[PDB]
Amino acid sequence: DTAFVEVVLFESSPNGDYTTYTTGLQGRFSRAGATISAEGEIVQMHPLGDLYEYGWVGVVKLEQPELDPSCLTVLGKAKRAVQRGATAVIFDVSENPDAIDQLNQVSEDPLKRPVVYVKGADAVKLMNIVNKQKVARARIQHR
Amino acid sequence: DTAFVEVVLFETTYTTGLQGRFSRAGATISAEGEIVQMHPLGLCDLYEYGWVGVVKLEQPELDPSCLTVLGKAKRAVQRGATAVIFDVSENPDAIDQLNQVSEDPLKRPVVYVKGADAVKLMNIVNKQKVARARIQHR
Repeated sequence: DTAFVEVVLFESSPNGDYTTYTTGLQGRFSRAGATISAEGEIVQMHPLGDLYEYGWVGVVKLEQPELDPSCLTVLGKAKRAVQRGATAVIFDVSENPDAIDQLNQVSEDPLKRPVVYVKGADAVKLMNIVNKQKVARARIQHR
Repeated sequence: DTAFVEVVLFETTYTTGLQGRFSRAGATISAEGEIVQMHPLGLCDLYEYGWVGVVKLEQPELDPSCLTVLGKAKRAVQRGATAVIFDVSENPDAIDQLNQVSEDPLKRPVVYVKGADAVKLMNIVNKQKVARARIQHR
């Protein structure tokens, strides 16, 4: 159920040595995808509708549905991301907390990759890193 | 302690599994990254952060490496590896070295494979790149 999200910042010396910095975060695995570990470069997704090498983690901030103009539901977004090569997808569901029920509903065919949600403190934390800059890596762990 | 290694291959996407073990040289955790062939002897190349290194160890008395098995694990992590996987078929003693009661375990997993599991891994590495590993602790 619980997904431990480790966000990695890293920098290299021009002699190829890396120093990594890590910051922890919690969400939940949803029934929309599998309960397994995942790891990849973070990509902030954008609503409207391959743009990236296979293996990315998609991060989506959802908006309040009454005001949401998007075509894709939360489940539509999870599906597309995986079709387009994501190894996992993390949704921020603070604006749309019905989205959890939607992601946890009985699944006609659940995706092979993790579909995780965060909210509260842990989302502000995520979106502060997703915005601040790219080149962050997400480790999604299942304990 | 068993480590489940799923390898993703491309041409569009398909999967194929195999098993090994988590050594005490590193942690017991999951990791995932593009596979990178590590040379059986290195130094004695810069990559993107987050690769999974994979190397076949030679018999130690035939091994010209500057780096011990541990040394290759630490160096791989320094150079941005998310995990390291050793085929230890030809060096059983590498197992005892990776399992030393260690004050100094790495935060990343340091896995080893052998027998047919390893033959399957190394064949993928020898052939050509565009492979990605996911290491799971079930």
